[PDB]
Amino acid sequence: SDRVLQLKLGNSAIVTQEAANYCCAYGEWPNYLPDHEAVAIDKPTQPETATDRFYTLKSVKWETGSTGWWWKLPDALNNIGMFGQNVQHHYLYRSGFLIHVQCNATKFHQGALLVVAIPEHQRGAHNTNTSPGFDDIMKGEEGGTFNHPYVLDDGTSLACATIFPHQWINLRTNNSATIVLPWMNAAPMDFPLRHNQWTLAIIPVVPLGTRTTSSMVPITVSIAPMCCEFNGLRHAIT
Amino acid sequence: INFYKDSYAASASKQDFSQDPSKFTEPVVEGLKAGAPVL
Amino acid sequence: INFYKDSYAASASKQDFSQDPSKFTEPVVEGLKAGAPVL
Amino acid sequence: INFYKDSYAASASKQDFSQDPSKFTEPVVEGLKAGAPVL
Amino acid sequence: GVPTYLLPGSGQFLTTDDHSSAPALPCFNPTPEMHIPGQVRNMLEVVQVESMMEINNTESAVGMERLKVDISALTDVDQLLFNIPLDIQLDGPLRNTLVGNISRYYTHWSGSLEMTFMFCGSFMAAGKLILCYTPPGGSCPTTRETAMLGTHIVWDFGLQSSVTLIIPWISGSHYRMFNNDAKSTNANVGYVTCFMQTNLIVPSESSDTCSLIGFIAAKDDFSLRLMRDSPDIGQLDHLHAAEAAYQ
Amino acid sequence: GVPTYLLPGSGQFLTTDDHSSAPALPCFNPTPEMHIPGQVRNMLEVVQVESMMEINNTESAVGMERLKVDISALTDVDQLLFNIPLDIQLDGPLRNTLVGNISRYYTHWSGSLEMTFMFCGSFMAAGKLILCYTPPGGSCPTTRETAMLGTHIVWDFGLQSSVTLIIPWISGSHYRMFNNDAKSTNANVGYVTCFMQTNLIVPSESSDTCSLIGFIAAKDDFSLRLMRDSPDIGQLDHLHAAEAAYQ
Amino acid sequence: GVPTYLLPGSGQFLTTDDHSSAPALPCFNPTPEMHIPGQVRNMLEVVQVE
Amino acid sequence: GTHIVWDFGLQSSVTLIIPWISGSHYRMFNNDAKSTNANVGYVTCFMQT
Amino acid sequence: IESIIKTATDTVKSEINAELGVVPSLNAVETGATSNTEPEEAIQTRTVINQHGVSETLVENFLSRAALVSKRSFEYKDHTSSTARADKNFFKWTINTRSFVQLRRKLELFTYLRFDAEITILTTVAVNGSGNNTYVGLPDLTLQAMFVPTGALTPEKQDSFHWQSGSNASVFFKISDPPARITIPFMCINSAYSVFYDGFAGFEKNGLYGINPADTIGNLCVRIVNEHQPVGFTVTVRVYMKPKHIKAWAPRPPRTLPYMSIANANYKGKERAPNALSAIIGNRDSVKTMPHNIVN
Amino acid sequence: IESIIKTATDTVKSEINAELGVVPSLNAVETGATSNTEPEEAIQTRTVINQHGVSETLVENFLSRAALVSKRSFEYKDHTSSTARADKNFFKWTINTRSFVQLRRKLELFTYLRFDAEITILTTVAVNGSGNNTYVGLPDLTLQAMFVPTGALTPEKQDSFHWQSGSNASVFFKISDPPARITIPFMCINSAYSVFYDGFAGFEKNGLYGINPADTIGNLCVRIVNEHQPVGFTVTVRVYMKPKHIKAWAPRPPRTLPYMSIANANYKGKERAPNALSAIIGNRDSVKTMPHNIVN
Repeated sequence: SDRVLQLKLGNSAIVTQEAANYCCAYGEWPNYLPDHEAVAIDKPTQPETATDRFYTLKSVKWETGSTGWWWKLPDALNNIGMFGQNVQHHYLYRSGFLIHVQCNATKFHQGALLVVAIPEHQRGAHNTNTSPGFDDIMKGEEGGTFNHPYVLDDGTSLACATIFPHQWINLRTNNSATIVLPWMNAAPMDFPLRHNQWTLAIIPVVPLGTRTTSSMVPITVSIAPMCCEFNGLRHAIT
Repeated sequence: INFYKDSYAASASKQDFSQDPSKFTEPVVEGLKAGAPVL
Repeated sequence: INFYKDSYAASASKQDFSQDPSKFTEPVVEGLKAGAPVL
Repeated sequence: INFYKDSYAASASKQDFSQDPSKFTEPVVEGLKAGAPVL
Repeated sequence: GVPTYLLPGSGQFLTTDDHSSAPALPCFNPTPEMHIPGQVRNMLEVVQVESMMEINNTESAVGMERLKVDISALTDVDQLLFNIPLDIQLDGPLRNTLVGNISRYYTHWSGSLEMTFMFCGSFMAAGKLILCYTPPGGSCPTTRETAMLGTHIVWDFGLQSSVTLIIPWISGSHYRMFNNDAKSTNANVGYVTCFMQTNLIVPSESSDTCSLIGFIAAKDDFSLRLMRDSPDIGQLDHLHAAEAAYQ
Repeated sequence: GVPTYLLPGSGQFLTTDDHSSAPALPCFNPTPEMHIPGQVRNMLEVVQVESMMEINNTESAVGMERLKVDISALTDVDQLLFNIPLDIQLDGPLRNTLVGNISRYYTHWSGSLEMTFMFCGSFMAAGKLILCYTPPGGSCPTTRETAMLGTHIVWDFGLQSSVTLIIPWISGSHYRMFNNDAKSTNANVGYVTCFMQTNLIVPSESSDTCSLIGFIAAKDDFSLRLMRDSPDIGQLDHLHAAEAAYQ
Repeated sequence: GVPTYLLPGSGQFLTTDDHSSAPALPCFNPTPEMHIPGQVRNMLEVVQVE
Repeated sequence: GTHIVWDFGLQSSVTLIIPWISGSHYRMFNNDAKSTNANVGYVTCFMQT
Repeated sequence: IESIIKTATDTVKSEINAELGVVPSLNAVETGATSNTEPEEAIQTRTVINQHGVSETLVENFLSRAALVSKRSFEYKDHTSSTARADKNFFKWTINTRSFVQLRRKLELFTYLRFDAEITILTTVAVNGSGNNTYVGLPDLTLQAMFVPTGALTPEKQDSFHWQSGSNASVFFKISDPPARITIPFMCINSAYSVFYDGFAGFEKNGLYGINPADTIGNLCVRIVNEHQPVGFTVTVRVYMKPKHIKAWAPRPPRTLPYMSIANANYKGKERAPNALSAIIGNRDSVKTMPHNIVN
Repeated sequence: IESIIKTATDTVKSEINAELGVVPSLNAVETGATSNTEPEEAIQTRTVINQHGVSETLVENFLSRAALVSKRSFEYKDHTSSTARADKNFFKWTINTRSFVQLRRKLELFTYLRFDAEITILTTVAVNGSGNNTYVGLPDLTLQAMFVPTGALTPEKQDSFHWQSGSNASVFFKISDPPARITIPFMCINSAYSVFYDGFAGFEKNGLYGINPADTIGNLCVRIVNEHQPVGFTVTVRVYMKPKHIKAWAPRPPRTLPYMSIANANYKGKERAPNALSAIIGNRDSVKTMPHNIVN
């Protein structure tokens, strides 16, 4: 019942037979911007199925010495499909997300991944007074890896990261995690190329281990923008 | 005592006892019934 | 709080929200209908 | 005059004239009738 | 008496305070009010009046010449004529206008603007222009095919000599801030560009160069916050005859 | 006028006072409120969220390794696996948690706690543990036969991968105090211990060592009093670029 | 504002005065009262004990 | 394009629907496989993990 | 039309328009009217409920801020050997709002103004330099500020009998006290002050142009009541004025070139742009040059 | 579920449970939910009427405490020979809540904050050392604190005309007075301050990371109004900020490693535990070692 789940958005569908419920961030569901909160007066474009669909990123390899991975939204999707085109052709963007993380193994494997969505994950640099640069933050589709996951790369604690919307992938229990993110920002809309509302982090708290024959164990991320809308149409930046 | 004309000049407001911890403790679509297995 | 006997001693009066911008924006004898040509 | 928001900030309370000296003067299970021998 | 205690801030002089104060002239009867035309009760009434833009803010343009833009016949199609920067905070063509001057007394602004262009060529002069507002994020368009993708109006010269391009309030935040960083995401508004749509075509006896006058105003969705000393005026010494007031 | 007299405390600046004060920006209109997810109105909402315990706070455990406890198959019965100290005031496995971090801003605390343990071994791994809370007064139990006399839960590994041990509020006084004397009768809460109930049994192809992750949270009977400066942060000098704010 | 004037005795600290004063710990919740035997409310109760 | 992510499990089979997406009411079974009235697209399968 | 406006206007959603004979984007500047083109008629808009307040741009809030109008420093000492022009423990000031440019420009944004003036007097003291080469302390002096109407008799010395102030309003205040404050009513003989006056205030032809004495609030005579100490001090008095209960008429183009004198609107301009006589706005390379172009 | 909570919850007595198919002590951490196991389901409890209040942990009470945000010491003297970098009888401070770690950490417990800021200014003065080798007394100076919005023109000297403050809010206060106090409203262009900002505030790629100027309250320019005395003094100004009318969103893991800079969240950690990069909690000998074991 709570272990099987089908997600269908646009022309895309995902089925999992080993889910563990799914998390709605702060008990909220994505929605379009209402008139009593709107600021931009131009009529927005709402592509619906053209942009509200699952985009699958490149898989990463779960290794013994893996420290963790992160992707920043909407930066990771800003050059992908019709969502990327609408982002490039518009000054203002607004949407939620539906994140589905996939990682399967055998019943002889062990391991635990914390899959956490951090709002405004302002990263810090290690052992220097210089702030992180543009290239350190904006990794796009490929994402980045945690330098010090123990402190979430920002001087805080990984132990308290459960205060953020999150799930676990415990290999003996489940093979996927699902998180629904509403619009999370101080402003009703934002310039998608210079600010990231959310950061998806996957951290191997319990390392992958087995004594059976070793196989490549990938982790795959599928993200579906939800209730997309764009304002301020102009020429493409790209 | 607030004789100022701007409402933001007023003293602190310490009377909002409303809470909703479930938005952080149980942010799941399917509520978990007490006693029954979660999965 | 104004215990003075002269009314001009009172604090500022910041409650006059009435406007008539047309006396500067449209000071013409014939009003201009929206959409229709002016001349 | 107490404009503070915490009740413990108030002035002293000197209006509690209730007494029960018998809890110290006659803490016996059997009350002693006046005039009659105690034992 | 009443027991009291003084709070922090007692005795201070705050220039923006609002209290009653002792009348120095008791029983004074001020002159009776008489109706005077042109009463103004909110400065937003003033910014809704359009005033001339100084688009031609270049060397070799002296005085009144800076208030008009000269257009001539061209032999290449889709040519750029001029552009106008966005910031009503920094120095530029919008600075010395009613809206700009009043807004520079404040720090935060919101709402839509309107730019009205009047063609001042001869009656026999004909032509079509395209006026484009480009929301921020990229470089100012230099070609018509790029600029026309943004908000735009195609203007045909005729009996109605003036056209209006609305710069709608398109912002991520409720307000933009009049800060000194023109490239900040909380300040930049975009660009305005003007291109030939067809050409300026005049007969032999008409002037071969015709002038446009640009005006800017705020709409009634415009608002301002956080008053501040205007950077448009200042002094480094006492003015002449100021000392004579003490003699 | 009104006759008055100043009380003691007049003119003082108390950092915890609550009074109105002069608005520096009259007629300022703040930005309209907009719904934002995740509003928090009482810090007790935060402490009810479970966070990872640092049970493996030992040398040779670096970073994330301190957040998990490794369990292996044993050849002796009823063996002790680990123990957890009580004080959410002193440094320990409970210190760097949501409940611990928030509570260390206060001095008095009351209410029940919950410790949830998640088994992170393979599916084929099986085993039973016993988790015991011992109310204070004596030494921490070192044998199962002693620890099982206190509050305890016997946990069987299975489809439900996590178990919860409730540390009920068992105290002589209404509150315990976050003092520096860990052995004080007003501070000590007891001990938590974990013993093998049967054994950790895995097949050959499964990993022979399996990890547990421990979490702690406060129940809704939890409360805090007497706010104080947190000992978890401090500075001996100005931070970098703090001087630049004055340039 | 209100016109006022200070009386003699303003600013003095009288050890037997009775006024409210600023709470140093806002929103503090004292421990609930519990019945305790032997409450005394007037010292004259004590002097009646031989 | 249109896709389904399939997780192996107790339900051993998955279904991918190829919906009728055509400019015309019918496609024709002609010998020109690259004709605009015949081509339907492609089906591909990739490793997800 | 006259109406009560408390917030910025809302936006209504709009659709495609292809109507013959309707051109809302076209206007006629020649009539002198501002274009009435609405955003709904220029582009396709959405519905926006605008809650932005307009109270901070009220004329009252715009002008009712205490601004410095006078600053006078003078020596508090024995002035037996002082020159004639020196302020001998007292000074006189003809009240005017034209000496400090911020308040002056704000007031000159309007043609006519009617308001009462809240006056705040702030005093500071320092031990004199070039006299004694030592610091001993600052006295808590008592000062007297007397309002003398324009043209009337003003005191000629610190201990002049004119300071008896039988009818003139006088305020006595200490340096240790909070700054003194009094409200002067709207005292013009007309219904409003003339911020600008295109005329001569005399029946002959030698009068001052642009100066109407009916708009001069009056004269402030400020003295130190205390007799001089054996050592000298420097006393600085600052007078701040805040208009209130304000009515304003006929807004005007703002001042652009720097002010030259308090007695007229004479102009010279800066040497080069910005705010030069031949160029108010700073120059750019050409009309096709974007000064702060975003280049990535 | 949303509800009004004024006290800690009560406990109900519970009996023996031996029910098949009911395991309240078992949970599934993987779902991300916190365990819902109640004490009644884990042990046999009694009935307890809990009267413990929860008001002191209200976010308003948690944050509405005056905390030091700025401390600046400068020389009050004749600065003719003073260097360029010295504060010549005045200073400027870009307002920020990141210089003092207690308030900074408390604020950074949240992602978004909306509040008004009560500002209290406390001034102290001392006679200068290394100047005169004597004590004469402390003057009761008058200071001016002017609020200048972020990026706007700030005074360049003590007697600069910018201090006329035609429109900027200015407060004049004496050292002998109680500390000055003013409330600054919530002035963000957004509906809430961004305590953390994962982005760049410029349209080019050279902007500052994590620094949104829309969250900068403004600039405080503080000067001594009095002209300098023949001797020098050291004046220290402390600015305290107290949030009020607070709304908070998205709580965050508390800062553990020591702060490094006010401009970023860079971390180094202590040399060894506690609060080291590799070890936050202080070490014990083993997981079986009880640090403060009671031994009798």
